[PDB]
Amino acid sequence: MKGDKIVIQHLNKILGNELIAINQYFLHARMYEDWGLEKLGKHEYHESIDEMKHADKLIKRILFLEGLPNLQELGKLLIGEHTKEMLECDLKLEQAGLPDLKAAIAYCESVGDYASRELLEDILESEEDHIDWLETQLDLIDKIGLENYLQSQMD
Amino acid sequence: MKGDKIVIQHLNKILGNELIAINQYFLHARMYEDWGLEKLGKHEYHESIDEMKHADKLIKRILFLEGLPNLQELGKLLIGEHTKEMLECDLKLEQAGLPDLKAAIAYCESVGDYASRELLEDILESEEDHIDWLETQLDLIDKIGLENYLQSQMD
Amino acid sequence: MKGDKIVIQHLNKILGNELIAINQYFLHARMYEDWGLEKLGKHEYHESIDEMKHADKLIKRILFLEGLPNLQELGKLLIGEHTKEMLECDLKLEQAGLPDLKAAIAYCESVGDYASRELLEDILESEEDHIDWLETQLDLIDKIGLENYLQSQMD
Amino acid sequence: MKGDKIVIQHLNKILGNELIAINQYFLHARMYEDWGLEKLGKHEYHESIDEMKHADKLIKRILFLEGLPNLQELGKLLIGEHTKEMLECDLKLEQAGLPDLKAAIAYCESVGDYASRELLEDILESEEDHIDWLETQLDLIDKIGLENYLQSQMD
Amino acid sequence: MKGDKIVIQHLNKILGNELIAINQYFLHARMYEDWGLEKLGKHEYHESIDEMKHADKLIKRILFLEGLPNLQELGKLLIGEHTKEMLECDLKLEQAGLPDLKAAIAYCESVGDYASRELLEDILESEEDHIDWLETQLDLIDKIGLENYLQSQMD
Amino acid sequence: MKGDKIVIQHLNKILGNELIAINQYFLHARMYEDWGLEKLGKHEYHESIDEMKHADKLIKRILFLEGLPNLQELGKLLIGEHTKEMLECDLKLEQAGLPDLKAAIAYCESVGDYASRELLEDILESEEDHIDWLETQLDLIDKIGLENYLQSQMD
Amino acid sequence: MKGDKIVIQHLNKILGNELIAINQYFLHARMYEDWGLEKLGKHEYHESIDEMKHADKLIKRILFLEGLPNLQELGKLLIGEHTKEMLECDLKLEQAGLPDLKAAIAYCESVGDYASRELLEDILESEEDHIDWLETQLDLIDKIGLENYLQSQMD
Ligand code: HEM
Ligand code: HEM
Ligand code: HEM
Repeated sequence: MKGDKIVIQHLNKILGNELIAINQYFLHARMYEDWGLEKLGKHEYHESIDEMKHADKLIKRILFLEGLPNLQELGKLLIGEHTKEMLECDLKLEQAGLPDLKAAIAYCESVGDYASRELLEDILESEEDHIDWLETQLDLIDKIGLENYLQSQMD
Repeated sequence: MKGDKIVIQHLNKILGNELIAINQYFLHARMYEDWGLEKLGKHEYHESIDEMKHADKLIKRILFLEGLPNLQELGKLLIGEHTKEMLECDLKLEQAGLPDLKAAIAYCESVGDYASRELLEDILESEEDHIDWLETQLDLIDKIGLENYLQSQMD
Repeated sequence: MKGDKIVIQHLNKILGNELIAINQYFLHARMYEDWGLEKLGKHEYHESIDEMKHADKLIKRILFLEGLPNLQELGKLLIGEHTKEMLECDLKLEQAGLPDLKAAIAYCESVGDYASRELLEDILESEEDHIDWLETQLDLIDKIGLENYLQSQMD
Repeated sequence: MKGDKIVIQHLNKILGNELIAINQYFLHARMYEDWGLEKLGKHEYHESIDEMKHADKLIKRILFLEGLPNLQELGKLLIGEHTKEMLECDLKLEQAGLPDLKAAIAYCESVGDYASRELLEDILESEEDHIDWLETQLDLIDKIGLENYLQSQMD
Repeated sequence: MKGDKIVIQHLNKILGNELIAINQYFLHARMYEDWGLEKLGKHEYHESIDEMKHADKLIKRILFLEGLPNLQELGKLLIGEHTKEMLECDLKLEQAGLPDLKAAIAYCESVGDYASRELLEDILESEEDHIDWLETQLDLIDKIGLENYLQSQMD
Repeated sequence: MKGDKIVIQHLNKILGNELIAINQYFLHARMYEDWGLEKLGKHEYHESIDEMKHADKLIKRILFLEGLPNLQELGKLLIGEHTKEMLECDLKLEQAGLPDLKAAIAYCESVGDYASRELLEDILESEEDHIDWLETQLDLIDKIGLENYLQSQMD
Repeated sequence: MKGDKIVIQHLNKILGNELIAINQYFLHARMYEDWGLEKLGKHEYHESIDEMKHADKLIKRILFLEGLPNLQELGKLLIGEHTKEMLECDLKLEQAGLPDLKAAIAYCESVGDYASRELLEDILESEEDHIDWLETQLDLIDKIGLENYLQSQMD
């Protein structure tokens, strides 16, 4: 089925954001498990896999709309060097991708592409859940301290 | 454990090649399923997952050697538009990726990094298996014809 | 027990024929799997294993008759290069092996070695089944075409 | 995939050695069971099956490298007449194949055919285990005597 | 069904041989058990039971052909007094019973009594198996010694 | 099978290092469990068991090569007094045996003792994993503090 | 809990004896399995493991008494060249072990370290059982001969 060109452009932009998130989250997850923080590494790995599933869904939607997925464009990775830094980098990545999803949802509503809007709404809910988790982790770091928090992530 | 810098550079080169393969294979797999070729799409998806696991193993090895994985650089993907074309593109990608693995194995032998050598040997064996599969598919296309071959890829 | 010398000579001749068949069928089976023809490869592998069991049975019979099995002699191998050629080579070998079995059965009747005749009768019944299968495959090739036939051997 | 011609030659030579071992070990196994020595016959049969699997692996590797396996050439078998001679013949045959395997592994190292090196290394370890077993049996014959040794091989 | 009179005579002769075998083998088995050689006694008992089944089959075949089974004639038993002697006696009986079976099979072929020929062929195969076992046991005695051999027959 | 004398010398040196590691790790595990740090005690116990298996494998290889294992010589023991000190002592011991394994692997490659090279390669991989765990533990001590770290080792 | 210094000295001496026994028994077990003597190898392996558990118990007891286990010093190792000689060496080691255990038990009685006496009593009973087994094996060698004895150790 032929889709709207601007809808395909929005889907490609979201796909590029998801591609950035996949690499950033996987590298963060692997650097967490390297330091012995199995809990944080496992959670970041699960979030990365969720990002891969989001990218797969976007690729399927673009292909159904007779568009061309853009896997080539990989943007800047926001990689941190310590646990707090990587948590803030992940939160900033999540926040920076939120306006794009909202704009895509609004445009899909405006031109009557309701299935794409439903898919983007599911993606937006997932991104909001990740944002909530990251903010909760940072607040916990503030409440209990860095050492206690890092101890809680040991196992 | 501190590793050799040149070994880190070789591992980063292989990791970049693996990322290229991941993106190209996932795109080809999802374009196969869109055409109704479930079998070819499933095999391409499995190949992409294997490339993902190779990239994960390389990232783990680089992080163990106190290096910095380079996931930021994504090179040119060889994306095809018809089944024969994308099979040939995958074959070209695999053939181009072989010399880097062999050079990395030779260097690991030279400097005595034997665990990295075993890792790269496993990766090389997997790449050779994929090459064998791709060549078998192309020869089967030449033997039984494109129309017969594409029919067997349904379901 | 001590058997007839000429019976042992006939058994040795059939054993050499079976060894030739083992080698040819195993090579054909392996080059079938390499091309991607799983069905033909599996059937040729099973036929090869049947030839191996026949050779083992002949070795046991020769040993019981206080003779020396002759595994040193390996004659000409009729190795084909394309599927039809392989099938015709196997059929030609199987047809050339038949007169020796019939002559040996007749001789075992002449001198009253009835257990050896029963063994050779079982072997001959198996060889006739292999001939029937090969002829059926060639007739199917001539009936449905080479490309259609090769597609059915993919899986 | 096209491999090195000299690597294919080494693989073919090792395949011929494996075929010789297959024939010799099967004949020895069968003449062991004829004497009532079930244990020695069973172990020789298992060794012959292992040699068959080695030959199969070599055939597959040669086929992958786009070469022609040489099943035609079968060299001299080292057949014994009593148990001690059979064991010494098997040990001599196994020790005469180690230099070929070692040279092939060294050459595969030289030209960077690492998958072939891994295959040859696996079969070399198997041959070394067979040599260990043969030497242990020959030393046990001298430790406990021929009559005591043959009695333990009955059941 | 009315059979051929000479076929009935041959069957009666074979039955008379089978009865002698039954008695001799049962007696040998019982003295083997009495001496404490449970393994040899068990094998001899099984051999006697097999001869018993052969006699039963012969009686059934004679009765089907409207003939009169002759169980009255019991000829001389070859009873031994030590293990080697009774193994040799069994071998002598089994070898002396062979020409009658072969002559009966030849006559059944000549007159066209094919079912009787199949029965006698099965009997002949069994007798050959017993001959093989007896010769193997005697060769084992000559190879490992009487004292070692008898120790293996305790259980 | 007779092996190279220098290869046996290298294996003997590695075996002595393994025995040193066995004794030191067992003592460290016992004092860890004595202080009430069950997790550290359990991991040190498992590491000591792994060292025991390494020593067993080396002894088997030396005996197969017709050499004489040197269990008599046991070198100095790097015994620590506190958790940080014993972790550092274990890391130093593991780093001080790595060059020996690397030199042994290089020599086994040079003279063609490939099975010994594979055994030493497996041992080297195990020692590298132990080094990774020890460095991770020390970095975790630095990250979360000694008091927090020791609390997590209680259960 | 603080214990007597002399009790700790006795425990350390017993621990050194146990370490000597561990090394000697493991080496003897390995060469027993190398020669093909599975029964003797398995029993020596189990005896060695029992010695390891004895040493572990002694280490725990020394650590509980707030002492310092002496794992460093490894004394003479009575290694034999043939089965009879190694059995005599093991018996000599076990017999030389006894007086130290008896003196330690008597001293623990004298100063009222009753738990240590119970531990040493269990160890003494185990050593007495090993002595009984070793003397039984030597008496069996005398009764049935070396060649007959070694045959029973094959499997
Ligand atoms: C640096 C890049 C990537 C790495 C290191 C990576 C790694 C992985 C790993 C280790 C798995 C686990 C496989 C398993 O457990 O069987 C996985 C699963 C998966 N990945 Fe990736 N991946 C990457 C990029 C991508 C991309 C770009 C996509 C899609 C556009 C993708 C799609 C998937 C899917 C669909 C799965 C399976 C999900 C499931 O089984 O439920 N991945 N990946
Ligand atoms: C004198 C020559 C040979 C004899 C008498 C012989 C005999 C046998 C027998 C009796 C079996 C057992 C099959 C079963 O139990 O199902 C067997 C298995 C096998 N043979 Fe041989 N064989 C010979 C040569 C070869 C050769 C030349 C090859 C390959 C080049 C080969 C490859 C195999 C394989 C792959 C198996 C199956 C192993 C398995 O299923 O685990 N054999 N052979
Ligand atoms: C010096 C050379 C040594 C060698 C070659 C050796 C070898 C072994 C082996 C092969 C095992 C079997 C592990 C398993 O089956 O999972 C084992 C277990 C064990 N070893 Fe070591 N060991 C040595 C020294 C020691 C020492 C010095 C001690 C104590 C002071 C010790 C204590 C133990 C214990 C407690 C076990 C567990 C046994 C069980 O769980 O049943 N070992 N050893």
